[PDB]
Amino acid sequence: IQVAHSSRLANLIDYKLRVLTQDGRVYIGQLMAFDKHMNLVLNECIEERVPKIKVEKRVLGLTILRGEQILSTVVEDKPL
Amino acid sequence: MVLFNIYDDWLDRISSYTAFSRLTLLLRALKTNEESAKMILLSDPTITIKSYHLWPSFTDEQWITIESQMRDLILTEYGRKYNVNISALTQTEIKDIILG
Amino acid sequence: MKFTPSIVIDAPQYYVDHFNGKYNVDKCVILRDLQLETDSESMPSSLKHLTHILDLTNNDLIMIPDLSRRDDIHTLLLGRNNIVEVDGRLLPMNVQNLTLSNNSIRRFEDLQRLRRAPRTLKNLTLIGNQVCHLANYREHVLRLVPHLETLDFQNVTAEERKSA
Amino acid sequence: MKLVNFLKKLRNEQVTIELKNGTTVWGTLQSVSPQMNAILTDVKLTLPSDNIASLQYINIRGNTIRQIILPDSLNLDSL
Amino acid sequence: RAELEELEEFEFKHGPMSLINDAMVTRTPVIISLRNNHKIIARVKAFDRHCNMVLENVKELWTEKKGKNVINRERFISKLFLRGDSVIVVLKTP
Amino acid sequence: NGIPVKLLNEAQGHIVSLELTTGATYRGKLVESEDSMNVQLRDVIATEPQGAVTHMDQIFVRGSQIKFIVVPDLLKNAPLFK
Amino acid sequence: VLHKDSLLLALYSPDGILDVYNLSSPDQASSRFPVDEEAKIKEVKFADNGYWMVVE
Amino acid sequence: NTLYVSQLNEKINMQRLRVNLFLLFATFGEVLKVSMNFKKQRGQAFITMRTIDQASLAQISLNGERFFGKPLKVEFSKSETKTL
Amino acid sequence: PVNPKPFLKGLVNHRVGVKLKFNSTEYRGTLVSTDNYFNLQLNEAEEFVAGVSHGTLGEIFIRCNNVLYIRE
Amino acid sequence: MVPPINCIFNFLQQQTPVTIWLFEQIGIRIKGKIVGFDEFMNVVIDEAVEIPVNSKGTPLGKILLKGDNITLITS
Amino acid sequence: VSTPELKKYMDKKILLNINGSRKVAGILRGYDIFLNVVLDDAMEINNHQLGLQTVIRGNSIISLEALDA
RNA sequence: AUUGUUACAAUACACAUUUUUUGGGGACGGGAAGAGGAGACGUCGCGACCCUCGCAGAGUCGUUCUUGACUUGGUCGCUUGAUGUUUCUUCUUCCCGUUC
Repeated sequence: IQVAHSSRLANLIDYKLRVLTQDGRVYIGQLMAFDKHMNLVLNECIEERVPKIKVEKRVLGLTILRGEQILSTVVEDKPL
Repeated sequence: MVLFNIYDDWLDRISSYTAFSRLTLLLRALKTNEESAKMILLSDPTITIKSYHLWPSFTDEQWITIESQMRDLILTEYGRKYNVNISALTQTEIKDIILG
Repeated sequence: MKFTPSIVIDAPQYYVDHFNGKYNVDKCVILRDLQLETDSESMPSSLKHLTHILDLTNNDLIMIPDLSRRDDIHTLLLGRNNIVEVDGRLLPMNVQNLTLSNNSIRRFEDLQRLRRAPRTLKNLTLIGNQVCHLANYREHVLRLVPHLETLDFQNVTAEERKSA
Repeated sequence: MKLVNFLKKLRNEQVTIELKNGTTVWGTLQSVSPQMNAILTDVKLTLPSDNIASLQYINIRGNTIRQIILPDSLNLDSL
Repeated sequence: RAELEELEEFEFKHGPMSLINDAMVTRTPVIISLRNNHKIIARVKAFDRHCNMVLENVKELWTEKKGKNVINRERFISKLFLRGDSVIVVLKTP
Repeated sequence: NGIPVKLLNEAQGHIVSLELTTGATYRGKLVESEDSMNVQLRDVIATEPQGAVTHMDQIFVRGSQIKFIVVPDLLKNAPLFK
Repeated sequence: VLHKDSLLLALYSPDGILDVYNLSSPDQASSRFPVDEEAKIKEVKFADNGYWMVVE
Repeated sequence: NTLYVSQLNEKINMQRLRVNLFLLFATFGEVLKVSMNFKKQRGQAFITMRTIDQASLAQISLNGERFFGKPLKVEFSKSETKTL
Repeated sequence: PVNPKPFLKGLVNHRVGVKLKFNSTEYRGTLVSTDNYFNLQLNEAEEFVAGVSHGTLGEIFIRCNNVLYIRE
Repeated sequence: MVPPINCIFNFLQQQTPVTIWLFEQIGIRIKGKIVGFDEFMNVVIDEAVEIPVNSKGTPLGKILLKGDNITLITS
Repeated sequence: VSTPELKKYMDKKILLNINGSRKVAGILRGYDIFLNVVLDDAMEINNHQLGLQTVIRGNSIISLEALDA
């Protein structure tokens, strides 16, 4: 997976990032906007579930995620 | 002018010479690398330092172990520094310990 | 020329195939009309980058070669090739959407690598070849490759399965 | 005044971290901020002992970070 | 501006964190608990306003087994920087 | 100010889905927005993880418990950013 | 003339030019103070209060 | 560039259909269009390509090709696509 | 008439009984002091894990977020 | 209309009965009467009694409950 | 700071959905910025009354569907 | 032959409810057969006797060779398709892959 030495969130805007929830539901989407609480606007959120073995998949919304339940973002692949 | 018994609780258990030797070992180790020495001292946090002691109050075996560790540290550091091949004997290392 | 690592490196891995997944690689200057006469060597240069959609169409590939993990080449397009036989143990679970149109698969026994598909190949399609014209070919495919859902654009029905 | 100041002063140290999940992650801090927003350069990972399932680039929120393991053992916060 | 924040510095030595401060001053062990059934032992070094401490001689004790049979695991760490949210209770042993 | 908040404000009178902490998936119109993400709905369907689905007339959601609020593909580039 | 906090330097001439420079930031443009040209500037002082620049 | 298909199997699903189309059109050239814009089904699909030559080739070759039972009626688009 | 802060103040230099939500252990001891954030400082602490005592702690401190109530 | 700030004042004035609800434990619910006034949600509750409600008499003095822990209050 | 639009839901019954499975219900009397909803009714759930008035906290208050639209 | 003014962000404050400080030969896999996993609620798919019949996020207008403003796959099988809540209670035989 391609990923350069990014400094901050401003430099890595408009990139396909995987987001991790508090409960442990993996996500994936292009990071549009930024904020104080890290409410990153997802371009197209493909949510995934894992029962408490194997990961599921979904495609409901292109949501603006909340900052409270977010654990850590990780870059998947660059666009264009 | 402040007074401190540097042999915090050793004179009753071990002899004076032995205590002195121990002190030398500790001090030298500290000089070599202080942080490491500190770590060695406080491996087990249950073995606490008393309100009027400079050192942690170990049992005899524990003390011995600590001493050994210190010695090892001293040796290792020396090796790192002067790129010596190997220590020939224990009596050769005595010089290293005491004099420096 | 031959499929080397340098060529792979050169290849345009910018425009992602937006239908599924990311990184639609096209090896060499262009995988479409690359002219890889030998088997797909130096697959390790990609290193499972990405469905992946490694569109290696319009080539002269003799046999289908894979070398990656379980999620590395789902939507592989090997159209207009000279694919004689495609036996392999590397791409077991990944390659589901196999676009093997205009191939050189002559006999039904040539598809025996894909056949016995319960463990040999988790999924595989295959269509538009010389073996499609043979008598009772579809039925044979159904019998052997049960994992083949879409057989040359038309689905493998229950009735068909029963027949085979 | 604050303990975060000390954190801010440090940089490029291979520091582990006991997160809410429990998996370790020893990598470079890079650009540490006021709200503990760390950015990992390269570290290990064990998805929900700890198994081998590491990822290269990463960015962590300060709310999740329950601890910051040592890389350079030194006490100097004030300046 | 200055006097508002500067007055809060002495509040640590007066209130609930006074003990902690004392401990920090005169290096001694302290049993630090956690949220998920954990028990840590360490001697303090630095301190902060919101309990964001840093200690040495970190002896951890936590369970990773079923309810039938316990298993007290151990690991010697040092120079950590634990967050104040996870810190439940602390106490200076004699 | 916050960009996300602004975006939310802009999307007033559009089909916006939701997802709570417990996992109660919603799908309906957007009544209003604010600095704190206090969403209100109209003709709001309820397709929760528990199974027993429903069709609610109205519903007001708390912003703290919300995991992620959905939004359409129209307001992507303009006219929020520049 | 130099301000008491030692950061503001007023440079001037009789004909009305009065420019205040900030010695703390090189990248900061001087501030031009309006004095009609016919009134000859004899002297500029910074008052003790720290915020009156008196132009005699 | 764009090629407007017609007379195809409506019974097949949308995403699947799209995938199939992609698979088909990869031999001629690089298919730009990822998903269908109309969302009506039953033949109406615009296969957007990078090159015009590729599109032309596709039109030539896949005119009345068997795709999910029925023969697909290939034809050039009237207006240019939004992406192109 | 009697406020909460005032009550707390009054309770200093006297017996106190705090109980937490996560892992319910009744901490019993003499209250020392308290700040604006409602942090606790106990003396002669006895961690009564649902009645039964784990061990006599002595001097101790307690965070604000964990505790539920305060009583005699 | 009746605001939350004035509500406290009213409560103080009256000294009426109450039934406090907990966050973690659903069954165990407090019962007493509020007294103290403050800016935050925390307030003094005289004559506390933790009763085990259905989906019964816990011993406790004048309970000074936390601000975050309180789930309900009646007056 | 920014007050939530509770004036539209004033003088109307609302079936609440509190945290940890608790389907309470009651008419809204007063509101505020911190979301401490001053309601004038309470009934747990099958159904059974338990005190008339009830002023709930701001934290434990996720869902609140209005009965009368 | 740069100086001035205005506006908006970053840096400098940040433990109480909408947010960063508290609600935790032997093993393994798949498919088939015989003997002693099943029922609900939804959510997306393989067939079709069905529906439906076509070129355009959509429509309208100003001005100029391409831009500004105003409006608002459905049904039935599955003849053993996939998948999350929620209650209750395995052995034998053959075939195909991996490992020693």
